[PDB]
Amino acid sequence: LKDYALEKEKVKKFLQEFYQDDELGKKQFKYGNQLVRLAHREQVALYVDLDDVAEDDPELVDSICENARRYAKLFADAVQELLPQYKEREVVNKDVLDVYIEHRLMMEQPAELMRRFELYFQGPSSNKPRVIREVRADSVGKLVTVRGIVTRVSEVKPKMVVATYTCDQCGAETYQPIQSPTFMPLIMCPSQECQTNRSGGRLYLQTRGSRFIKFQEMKMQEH
Amino acid sequence: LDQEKKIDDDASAHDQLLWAIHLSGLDDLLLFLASSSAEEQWSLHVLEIVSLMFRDQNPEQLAGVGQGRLAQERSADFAELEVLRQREMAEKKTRALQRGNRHSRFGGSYIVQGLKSIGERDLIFHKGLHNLRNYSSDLGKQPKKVPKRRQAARELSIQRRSALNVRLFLRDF
Ligand SMILES: [Zn+2]
Repeated sequence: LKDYALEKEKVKKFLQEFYQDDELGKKQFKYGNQLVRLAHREQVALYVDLDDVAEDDPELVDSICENARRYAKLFADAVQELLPQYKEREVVNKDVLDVYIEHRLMMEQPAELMRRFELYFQGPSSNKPRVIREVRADSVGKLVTVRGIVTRVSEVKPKMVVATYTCDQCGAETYQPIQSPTFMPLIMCPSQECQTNRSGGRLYLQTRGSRFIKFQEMKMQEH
Repeated sequence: LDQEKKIDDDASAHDQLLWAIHLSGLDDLLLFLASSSAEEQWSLHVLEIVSLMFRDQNPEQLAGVGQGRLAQERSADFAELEVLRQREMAEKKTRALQRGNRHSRFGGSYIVQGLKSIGERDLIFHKGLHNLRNYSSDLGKQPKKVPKRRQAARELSIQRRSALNVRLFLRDF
């Protein structure tokens, strides 16, 4: 397998150096500009285009198309590492969830809780759309493109991403990142003071601190 | 008495049997045996008989009795019931004011700024705002479990009064 550290540096190089002959050929480095907007919280999602990557490294594009999930995580971490370099400005406080984070910083002075951006791939122009019948089991885990008609859509629901608890006795806080479709919550304090004294303090979950994302379910059908 | 569980002024098995002693006139022979000099060998037994009879009645309250006790107990019992009801009402209202008005899932959380924990930082308080008026940190804790052999002594007995007929007879005897 590849060294994902080397791949991380290659991705950083792409973000740092790529220009699409952009802004009417003025070569203003589209992804650098995007990183400025992301750093100043002007924008949330970032759609990286695989046709741009193909100009420098088609083998990287092929590496992405199979086992896409690894490269999703990789690109997200690369963007988080590069974001402070494109910052120059202090942003105004505008969200209760971030007021909690600000209090947490003030008291301190995991990264998943702070990572307020989304990263998605726009498919390479080589890949023609499949019909819903041709997405067979040899395509598990691979990036695909599909075409059809929508039949049903749900309302938008809050989906849990990381839970935040508080302890009645010791005044500390704890975190629990969520990935599977289900989880089991915490009960009793794992901090060293409570544990060593066996003082039995309980954990209360805080909807003012935990992180949520907009989630919706949909169905699509053959022509 | 654990089997009978009778209210005061009702007759227990001992009370009914004692009343039967009076109704039979057997008590007169106890007084003869106690008063006659030559019957001294029986007087020692009569002491046990008499002392067995009077066990439930203390002499001070027994000396207290009289024919007007009916109205006295009736009126006093109404007064006792009144004060008992009043006490429960008062205690209920104190608890009602101490509790918050909104339901038990209404939530909220406060930091007691400057009051440090057992840990390095300030206390976080999860309960209702009104509870801080009389706060003590121990309120959440269960009591210490004592060992079996560590327990102190206790009474196996309780105060009582027999039926008024029995009380009057005992006073005469
Ligand atoms: Zn604790």
